[PDB]
Amino acid sequence: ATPHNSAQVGDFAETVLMCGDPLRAKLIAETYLENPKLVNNVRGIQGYTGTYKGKPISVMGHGMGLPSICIYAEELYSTYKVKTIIRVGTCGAIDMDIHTRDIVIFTSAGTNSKINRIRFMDHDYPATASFDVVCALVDAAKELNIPAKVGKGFSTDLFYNPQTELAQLMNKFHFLAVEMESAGLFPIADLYGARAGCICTVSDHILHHEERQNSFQNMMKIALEAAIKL
Amino acid sequence: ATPHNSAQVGDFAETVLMCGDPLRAKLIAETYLENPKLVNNVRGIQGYTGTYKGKPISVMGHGMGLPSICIYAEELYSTYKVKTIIRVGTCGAIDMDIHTRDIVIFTSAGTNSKINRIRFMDHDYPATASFDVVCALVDAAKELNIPAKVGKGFSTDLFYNPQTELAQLMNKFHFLAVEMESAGLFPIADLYGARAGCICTVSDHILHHEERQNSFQNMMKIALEAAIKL
Amino acid sequence: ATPHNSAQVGDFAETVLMCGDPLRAKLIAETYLENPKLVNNVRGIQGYTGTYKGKPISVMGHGMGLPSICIYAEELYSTYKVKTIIRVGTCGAIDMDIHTRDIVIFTSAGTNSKINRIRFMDHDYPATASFDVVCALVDAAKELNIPAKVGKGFSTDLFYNPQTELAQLMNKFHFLAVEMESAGLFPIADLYGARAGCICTVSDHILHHEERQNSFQNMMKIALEAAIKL
Amino acid sequence: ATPHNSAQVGDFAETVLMCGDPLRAKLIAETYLENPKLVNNVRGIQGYTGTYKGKPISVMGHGMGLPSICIYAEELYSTYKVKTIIRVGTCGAIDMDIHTRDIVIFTSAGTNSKINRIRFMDHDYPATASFDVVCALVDAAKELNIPAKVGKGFSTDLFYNPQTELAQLMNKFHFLAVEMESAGLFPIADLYGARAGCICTVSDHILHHEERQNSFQNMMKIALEAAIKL
Amino acid sequence: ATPHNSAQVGDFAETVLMCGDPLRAKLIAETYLENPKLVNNVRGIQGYTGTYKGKPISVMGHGMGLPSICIYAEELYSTYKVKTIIRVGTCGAIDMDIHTRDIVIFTSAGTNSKINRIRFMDHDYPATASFDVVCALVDAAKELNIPAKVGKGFSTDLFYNPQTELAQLMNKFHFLAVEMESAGLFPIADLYGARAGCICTVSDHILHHEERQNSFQNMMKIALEAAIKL
Amino acid sequence: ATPHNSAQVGDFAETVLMCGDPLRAKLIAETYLENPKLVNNVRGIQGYTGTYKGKPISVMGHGMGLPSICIYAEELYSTYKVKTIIRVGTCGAIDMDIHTRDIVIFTSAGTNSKINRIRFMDHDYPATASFDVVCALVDAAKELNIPAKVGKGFSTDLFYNPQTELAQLMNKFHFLAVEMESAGLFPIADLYGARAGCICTVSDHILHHEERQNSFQNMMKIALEAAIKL
Ligand SMILES: O=c1[nH]cnc2c1ncn2[C@H]1C[C@H](O)[C@@H](CO)O1
Ligand SMILES: O=c1[nH]cnc2c1ncn2[C@H]1C[C@H](O)[C@@H](CO)O1
Ligand SMILES: O=c1[nH]cnc2c1ncn2[C@H]1C[C@H](O)[C@@H](CO)O1
Ligand SMILES: O=c1[nH]cnc2c1ncn2[C@H]1C[C@H](O)[C@@H](CO)O1
Ligand SMILES: O=c1[nH]cnc2c1ncn2[C@H]1C[C@H](O)[C@@H](CO)O1
Ligand SMILES: O=c1[nH]cnc2c1ncn2[C@H]1C[C@H](O)[C@@H](CO)O1
Repeated sequence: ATPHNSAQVGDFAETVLMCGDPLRAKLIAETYLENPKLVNNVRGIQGYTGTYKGKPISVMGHGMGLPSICIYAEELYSTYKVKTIIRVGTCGAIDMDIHTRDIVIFTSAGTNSKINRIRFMDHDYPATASFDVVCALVDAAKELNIPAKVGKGFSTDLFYNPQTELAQLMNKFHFLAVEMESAGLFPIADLYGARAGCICTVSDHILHHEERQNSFQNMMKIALEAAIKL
Repeated sequence: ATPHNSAQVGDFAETVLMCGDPLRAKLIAETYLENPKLVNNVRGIQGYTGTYKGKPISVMGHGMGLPSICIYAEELYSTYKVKTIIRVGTCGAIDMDIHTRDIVIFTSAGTNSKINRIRFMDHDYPATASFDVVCALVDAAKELNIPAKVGKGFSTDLFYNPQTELAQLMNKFHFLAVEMESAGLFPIADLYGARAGCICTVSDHILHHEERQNSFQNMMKIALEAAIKL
Repeated sequence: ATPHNSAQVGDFAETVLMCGDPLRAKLIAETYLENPKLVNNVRGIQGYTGTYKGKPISVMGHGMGLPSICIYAEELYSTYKVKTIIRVGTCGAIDMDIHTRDIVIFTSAGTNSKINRIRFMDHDYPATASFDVVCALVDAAKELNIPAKVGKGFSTDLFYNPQTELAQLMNKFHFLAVEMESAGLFPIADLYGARAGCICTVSDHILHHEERQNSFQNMMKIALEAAIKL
Repeated sequence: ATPHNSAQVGDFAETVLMCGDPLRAKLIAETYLENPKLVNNVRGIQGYTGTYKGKPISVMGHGMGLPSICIYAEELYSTYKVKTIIRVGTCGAIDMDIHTRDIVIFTSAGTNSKINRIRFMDHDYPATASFDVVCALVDAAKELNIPAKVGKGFSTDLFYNPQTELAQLMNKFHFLAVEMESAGLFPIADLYGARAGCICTVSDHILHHEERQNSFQNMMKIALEAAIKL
Repeated sequence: ATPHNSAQVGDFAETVLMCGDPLRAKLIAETYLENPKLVNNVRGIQGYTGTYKGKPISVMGHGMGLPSICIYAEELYSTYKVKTIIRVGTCGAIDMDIHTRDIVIFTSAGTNSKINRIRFMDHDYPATASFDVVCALVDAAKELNIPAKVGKGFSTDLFYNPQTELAQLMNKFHFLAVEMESAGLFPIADLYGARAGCICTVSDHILHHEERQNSFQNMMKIALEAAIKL
Repeated sequence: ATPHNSAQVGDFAETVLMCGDPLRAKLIAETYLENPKLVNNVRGIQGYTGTYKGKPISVMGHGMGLPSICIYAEELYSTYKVKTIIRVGTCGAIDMDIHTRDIVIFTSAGTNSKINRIRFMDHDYPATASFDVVCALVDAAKELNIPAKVGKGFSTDLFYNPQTELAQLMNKFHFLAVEMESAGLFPIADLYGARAGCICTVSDHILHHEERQNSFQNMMKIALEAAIKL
């Protein structure tokens, strides 16, 4: 159907969970979904569709970086008529009060990318997560009683950031963590009148040096339960 | 104490409601607060402090524009040790599905201002409202059962915007309304580890031409009740 | 007539003096004008119109910041057919050779705002004061024999500026003082084929720590006399 | 060794061919290399190392987008001491004189990304391919007598570009094709005193609508032969 | 003494008139100066020094463009201790009310160059002509009774401007004419605590199609007389 | 024919060598060309046309800076139907491994100018030298067996650069030298479907302090021989 997806309209559920690592998306499909079927593996992206508690749901990788997730997200909403995309994954803590293994739910994401300025006449677009998804993710966290921090995320274009002062500036403004897709995902969902959200498990801290499965599995429970709520 | 506030530390409540119109802040203090006392009138800003349901609360004008509310907000958090600032006021609808008299709760605010780029090393800062305040405002709206739309706001530097195409671009991305302070307020609260939020009543629509008291009074109920919740 | 002015065309004189502080504009109207009449008090802006030496003249507040004065200035030229706007007020000295209580006449104003780049296809717009107004202000200063410094001003969006190095950079380039409106005012006057100028009394120095009525009253004499000359 | 590579220093050859599609890198390793060994499959990236005409050589995917290839390229030069990286892949024709199935060798790449401005104090960095690699690629093309077009490439952050006029602007300036990594790759090689180049087969034209294996296999011959020359 | 000037400190007068055309500077030195001596001809720049009404004065070419005049102006103030530089020359009318052969005195100059943003922390620097020089030029014009228009100039980096809409935008904001140096000259003078100004004769109109010696000679009279006044 | 060229179509050869210094272009015409004829001296630009080894060739100055060479280059390609322009001249070494008297051939040029962003919708245009000209220049260097360094150049708008850190940043990225025109020249050639290149002799090093005729004459041999090859 598309240059990056061999599946046809209907092969994907209206709700898709996406992580950067394709092997992780496969693991997720084999571990949490019932009767998972590979609906798209163009570029080894591992796109699956199965069911969770009887409801249809798809999991697929989205590569690293805004440009990558932008291709997939726009194709999903536009062609496969997906309604909700929840980015699930890892991130790097910024805030001194955030620690490795913590789970973070993004209210929004800042970025050093130029993409949003391009789509928004060179102004400040607030890459905001859909309030419905933020609420579903937080309620799930409350119902499951899993501690989660809610706040600003930062989607960097530079994993290895030359601007070494940025980290501290972000800590001062209390950005929770850093990943590489949210800022791109959120605006695309707005454009298509759809929904997007993000939840991550801190795999490491960037301002200092600091069982990792429990954290990840807990995050998955939240994302999955929130998917059912939506 | 400051160049724009004659009051002393302690004269302001930890929660302050702010609107652009100083005469409106006076009206609010005389109408909803018990035993309101003028604590600051430098520049006729009408800063009052009284009580709502027994709890301390202050209301004060903040002028129009990011530069203005930036002066007041930073002085409040920094010097008067304020903890929560809720901007209450009017705005201009953008989205075709938003109508005059609707009440809007900002999850965040975009802007054509350069302020945030200055504070954030020329990158994209997501001026996001404090999740606590967004939730308090939404719960209040639910408890009072007052219909309210939650979503992106836009803080413009140009009430009379030369870029006439922007309005439609914003409608496409589904920005709810336009005001002139939120984008400045939110980041300052982050810097001080404090909280900020915004709720507005649409006084007019910018994409087409379309009792106004009820809407305003309803918005006030939400803001006041949410203040108690925080 | 407008969202920020209740007055009707003709209520304002062709020459309007504006300061940020509305209470100051009221003081000015009561102190220097004969038979002052409140023609607009929307948002407590204190818009008055009286006469000076028999000629019609109006005084009105303009709030703090480019966004604010932009609303008022554009409405004045456009709707109320005003011809000349002279910003009168206070500012913060930058140049080491400028001292508190000095009077400064802006030839132009630089800015960290994005407004002019928005109106000028992202290029460098030289926010220049109208030569007629600069001359009238300087002749008035010469005729009254009141020492006044003429030169560059700077309109900041950030009263509390994060970029602490800027102050010294500006001293090196010899910017006289800092305020928050001139850069916005001047271009709007150009667009409407009208005139704008600015004169301020240094209320404090930003690079070091350093009767204030005389300075202010002297500035008023210059502005008033210059208004008659125009 | 790194967050995206499980291999150890020495597992990679000093010359690495990279394409976006991981399944393509696997195909390449199985088709053109002798005794290929999987040295890194973190995130299913398919990193192989075998030999071509007796010389060591590695092939690995790099995902789509500058942010992605930036992570891999910097890790390769920095940690695995790689010396030459040749991006091999597909692209979209821009120039009216370029047709589907044509092979293009980039002299350099333009971009709408902000990455290089971040690394280069907000100025214009000319993402240029290493002259050694351009020459090796062109000589290989001449020796094999395979028609190839040499010129400017463009690395976009937006596969689905909102700025629809850009395509024509690029045709006017004669940009050959569009991909999503070169502009990021080239500067990183400069920083590490290493080499980078790019050769692509046009899989489609973006300005109009227009056996594909021959073109791809021919491109591979050029890249492989050029690798031996370096 | 410098890479672009063979003269030594003292060879130049404290006041230097500069035009783009070196042959014009030679003509000026031979026509208006008494006992002109070639003090610098590096790059055929035609730097002369003679006397006007007994006072020392130098004339020298400055090439076309901000980068060019920036080299010369900075060397003059810095090394040759020059105090005043008056750019004399031609320009292209923008404003519909300005006609070919009109004489224009710049109060300031806007620009599409990036130079000033580089020197001014990426903010808006108002390239303003020294008030002393503007006054001297205008008084000279009044005393000689030669009609001259005073206002904004524009220093373009692109004589052949791709942005064809800019011309009309500038007419709307009432920019008088276009040249290629003023915006660069003015800030350099500020930095050195020196003075700079500009006066030009419109050689053509850019918005429509419309003895040229009289205009030029009149401009020279003004510049020369103003030089004596300074 | 043009505002800067008195010559008529046909007076210029299809290949033109340009240097900043007009006196240098004259020297070149008198030293290396047979029967040189002055075809254009507007602004003392010294435009000559003669023959080298029987083939027509022109030499002309282009002033200093992108704005200057942009005027000349565009007029040459557009009006005088020139096909190839080779900038010949001096530059300042950046890279620690480059020494005074070295000859450098630009593959491309970076810049702090805004010109290319203006012509390229505010994106990153890679000012790249025409591959044909780079090859001709390098082959000539090889055939003449004259050591020459090939790589990135940098065209600055500020000979006296305020950003003192830039020099080191450029050394880190291995920019060879600095001049003031290449970045402007290359894109113009692309637009006209013509060719441009650059070769310079390092006249000094900017990072430290370090017969100059031999170097210059050698560079000329390369440029001249390369002209014949094209
Ligand atoms: O610390 C991090 N910085 C940037 N990205 C991170 C970090 N931790 C996890 N990620 C995510 C972003 C990409 O999807 C990938 C980069 O390793 O994994
Ligand atoms: O439509 C609007 N555009 C911009 N600002 C608006 C609009 N409606 C209300 N406001 C707010 C922003 C300022 O505080 C003031 C401008 O009239 O009132
Ligand atoms: O020092 C100053 N910085 C910025 N603005 C100033 C300063 N002094 C006076 N002002 C003016 C600008 C605004 O109108 C208001 C800010 O206090 O008063
Ligand atoms: O036409 C294209 N536009 C952008 N990227 C392209 C095009 N054709 C191939 N590519 C490359 C860039 C990415 O690596 C991926 C996008 O499909 O494949
Ligand atoms: O119309 C014009 N546009 C740009 N520059 C102009 C114009 N008229 C005169 N000039 C000046 C600027 C340069 O010094 C040179 C360009 O021809 O002469
Ligand atoms: O070191 C240099 N910096 C900038 N430009 C240079 C340098 N060396 C030579 N040039 C060239 C650029 C201009 O054409 C002129 C400046 O002196 O000569």
